[PDB]
Amino acid sequence: VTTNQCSYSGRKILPGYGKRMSRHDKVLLIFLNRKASVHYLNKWNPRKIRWTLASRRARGKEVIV
Amino acid sequence: GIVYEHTIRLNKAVRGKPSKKAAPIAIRAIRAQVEKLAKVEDVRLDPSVNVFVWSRGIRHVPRRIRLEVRLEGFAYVINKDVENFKHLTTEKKG
Amino acid sequence: KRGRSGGIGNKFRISCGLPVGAVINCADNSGAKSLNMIAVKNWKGHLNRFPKASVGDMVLITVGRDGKPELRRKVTPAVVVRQRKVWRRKDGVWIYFQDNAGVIINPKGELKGSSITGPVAKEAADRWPKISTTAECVH
Amino acid sequence: SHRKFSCCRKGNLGYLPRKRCTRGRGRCKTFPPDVQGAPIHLTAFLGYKAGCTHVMRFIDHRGSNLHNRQAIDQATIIDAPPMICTAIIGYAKTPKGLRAVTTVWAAHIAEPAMRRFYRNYFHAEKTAFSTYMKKAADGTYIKEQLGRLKQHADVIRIVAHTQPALTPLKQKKADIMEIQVNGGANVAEKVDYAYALMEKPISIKDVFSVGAQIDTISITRGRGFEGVVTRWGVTRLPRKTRRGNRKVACIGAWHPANVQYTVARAGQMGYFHRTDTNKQVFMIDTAENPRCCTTEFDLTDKSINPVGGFVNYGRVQGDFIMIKGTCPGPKRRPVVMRNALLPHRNCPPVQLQWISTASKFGHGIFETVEERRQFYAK
RNA sequence: ACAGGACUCCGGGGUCAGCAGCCUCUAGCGCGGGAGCGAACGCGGCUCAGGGAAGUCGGCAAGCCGGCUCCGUAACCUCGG
RNA sequence: CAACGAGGAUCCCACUGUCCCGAGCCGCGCCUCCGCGAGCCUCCAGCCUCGGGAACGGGCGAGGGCCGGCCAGCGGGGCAAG
RNA sequence: GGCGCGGCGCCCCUGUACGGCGAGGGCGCGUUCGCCCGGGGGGCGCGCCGCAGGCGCG
Ligand SMILES: [K+]
Ligand SMILES: [K+]
Ligand SMILES: [K+]
Ligand SMILES: [K+]
Ligand SMILES: [K+]
Ligand SMILES: [K+]
Ligand SMILES: [K+]
Ligand SMILES: [K+]
Ligand SMILES: [K+]
Ligand SMILES: [K+]
Ligand SMILES: [K+]
Ligand SMILES: [K+]
Ligand SMILES: [K+]
Ligand SMILES: [K+]
Ligand SMILES: [K+]
Ligand SMILES: [K+]
Ligand SMILES: [K+]
Ligand SMILES: [K+]
Ligand SMILES: [K+]
Ligand SMILES: [K+]
Ligand SMILES: [K+]
Ligand SMILES: [K+]
Ligand SMILES: [K+]
Ligand SMILES: [K+]
Ligand SMILES: [Mg+2]
Ligand SMILES: [Mg+2]
Ligand SMILES: [Mg+2]
Ligand SMILES: [Mg+2]
Ligand SMILES: [Mg+2]
Ligand SMILES: [Mg+2]
Ligand SMILES: [Mg+2]
Ligand SMILES: [Mg+2]
Ligand SMILES: [Mg+2]
Ligand SMILES: [Mg+2]
Repeated sequence: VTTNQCSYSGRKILPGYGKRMSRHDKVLLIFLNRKASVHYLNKWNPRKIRWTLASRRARGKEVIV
Repeated sequence: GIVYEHTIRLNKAVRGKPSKKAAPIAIRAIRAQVEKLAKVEDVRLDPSVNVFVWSRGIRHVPRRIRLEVRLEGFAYVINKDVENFKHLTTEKKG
Repeated sequence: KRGRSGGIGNKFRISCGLPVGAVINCADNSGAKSLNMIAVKNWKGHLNRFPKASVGDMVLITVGRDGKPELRRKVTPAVVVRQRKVWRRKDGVWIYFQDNAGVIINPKGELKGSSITGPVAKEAADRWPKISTTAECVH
Repeated sequence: SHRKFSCCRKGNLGYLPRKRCTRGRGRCKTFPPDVQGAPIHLTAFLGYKAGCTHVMRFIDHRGSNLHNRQAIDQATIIDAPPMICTAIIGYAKTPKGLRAVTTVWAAHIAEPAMRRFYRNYFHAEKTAFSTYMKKAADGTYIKEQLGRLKQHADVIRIVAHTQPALTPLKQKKADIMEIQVNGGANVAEKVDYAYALMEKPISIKDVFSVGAQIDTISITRGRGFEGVVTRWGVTRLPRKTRRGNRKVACIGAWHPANVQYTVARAGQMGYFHRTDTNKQVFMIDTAENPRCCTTEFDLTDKSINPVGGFVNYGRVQGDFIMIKGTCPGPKRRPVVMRNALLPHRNCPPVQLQWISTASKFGHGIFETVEERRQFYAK
């Protein structure tokens, strides 16, 4: 089934899950769950949040194709 | 007689009770659970058990205790000092 | 002959986030800065219940003291295009914006402004095709 | 004086009294009407509420705003292991309503049915149907009592029991229920059909069909003793009320000098016998089929049981039916399902593209354990 | 007979501006009794999406503000604020 | 009339469960049990509708209802008590 | 309705355990950092098993 990619973490989002948010510079953000949305709004750094795709890429655990 | 070895989960026994009473209700739960382990009518605890149960105040009791139960005559219960309770269960000797 | 009303078609019920007494941003370029919402059109009420509106609804406003003198002191029709209360679309998507916002618009369907700033919602764009035309982004 | 502003009353007085249900389970009050000439069918079945999920479906309405678009819908999964037909009852329409003729039982009866006859099974000494099995060993007797039913009874029902050793449930005795045989050409054809069913199993797929509509009957969730604000939905009084704002302020005028039955008061809330109607069937299938919940859209294999299991229910290992929407009761109550007496007239057909199988224990993001392990490899 | 009323001595440590609040050494340890359950309702508390006084006679109640350092401070005035 | 006020008033900002519209949680009562154990009040009694009547009856005329014994709540009556 | 107690596995929640070894502004000390390590801890849901489980009245 077609999915989405969480914009804060890197996970995939299944149909009927999460919530979107429309920024005022005409940009859409798709969140996996409330935890991810709270992290984003509080402005915590994705690199420093250790369970994220960005953090794993910057620690070398994931690959940058 | 017989010697039993058994762990009791204490956070599970103080569930649904006010936390200002956790250690006394843990004492009463341990006696009831030992009676329905060893099939006796009277259970003499040991101050080693009492010290272990109270070791963190009246509110925040330890999760797990390990008991040695010597059945005789009553049941006499003492504290067995173990680590991490990994894959331990009921042991019976005698 | 042709004297048709404003709202084009049917719209499904969504969550209503703005009750009477709310203040919202002016999204067009008429000169107004804040709009005070005093009534909702098509509203049948109930005892003690405040009238409430969602995106796509026509509301009645008054222009606040930070807006132009010539627009003030009058009751004006408007349409809400941006909402912070999160709502569910029929396809299963939940969505919300960062601010609350509307444009000044008559029930015939013509804007009193020439531009709209920021995104608008599919609800407003589908009921009002002039909004759908002059909008710069639709979510 | 008159009430100055107009406002309706709170709550529906046609659901009185608000007492706990005394019926044991949901009991089917009425059956769908018999149509002389219709093909034969059964009308009712009994399942156990298992869970909820959501599906994606392509809508083919007409004139609607969802005409050529996709919608996400809630669905409820009910688990229905096959039932066993054990007896036949006939009734007659008399100046005093429906009166029964006789009940003919099967020659050999199963353990769950025997168990429903007793309170504690291991202790009670077993003398149910002790003479009946001996007498009815030869089938001639059943032939003649069937002859009596054929001769004169006006409606036919079969008496069938569920089978709980095929569920995660805790009980061991069956739930016993009558399913009425409707349709056919005459009475005697219905009696012949009931004889052919006697002692066999019956699947829900041979009662209900996909896209049709049903009625669900069960007993609601219980909440115990509750006040008026929650039990009736009356307004809460102001903050500076001296002794509590969770009340009705006035419970009657001076005259008449009694409290009326239309005034809201406190008491038992929940655990009532209810009926929701016009539920559309999304599917009937089986859990032994590992392809049951797999659409042409997705290539991995999926089945009914979610990753982690059905929360607070258990594992479904047999047949299931899946309806649009919701239904009364918590997980694990027995639900009666019957045909819809007055169905809704414009319901677009069923066309499923995806079913959610991800974990409901928490916020599970993996459709299957295999791809969870691939994602968490090493 | 009793959460009331009833003058005065002596006055350690830590945080701190401190005889404030909070924790404590020395000394002392009653308070008409216990157990179980975890309904309504009440009494003392806590948190709540979106809106923000539309509530009410009335912003009653609650909440916002608050230490220290630097910046920057109007009308009016009995020239002291 | 500056300064001052637990003094009476109108308005704005900020703030909020005051409210739209309510929901969940904690402790202690309540509840059940072992021990202890009172006050107020009381013509006699305690189900209604109409009539007549000291012009608004529990008892009176005529109708309609109803085994008996209790609990948790509740505030319409007892023209409830003081 | 011979319950349960106690384990094991899955699945979720939080967010990478103690320790060990090797970067760190600086002057043997050093807040903090990287690796072992989506780790450690926890469970009131799901699945399968040591101690056990069917009481006196009437
Ligand atoms: K809003
Ligand atoms: K009135
Ligand atoms: K009134
Ligand atoms: K009320
Ligand atoms: K009344
Ligand atoms: K009533
Ligand atoms: K009422
Ligand atoms: K009440
Ligand atoms: K009903
Ligand atoms: K209780
Ligand atoms: K109550
Ligand atoms: K006000
Ligand atoms: K009002
Ligand atoms: K106030
Ligand atoms: K300030
Ligand atoms: K002065
Ligand atoms: K003064
Ligand atoms: K004063
Ligand atoms: K005054
Ligand atoms: K509540
Ligand atoms: K009269
Ligand atoms: K009268
Ligand atoms: K009263
Ligand atoms: K009266
Ligand atoms: Mg009102
Ligand atoms: Mg008072
Ligand atoms: Mg869930
Ligand atoms: Mg007002
Ligand atoms: Mg003074
Ligand atoms: Mg609410
Ligand atoms: Mg009287
Ligand atoms: Mg009489
Ligand atoms: Mg009164
Ligand atoms: Mg580490």
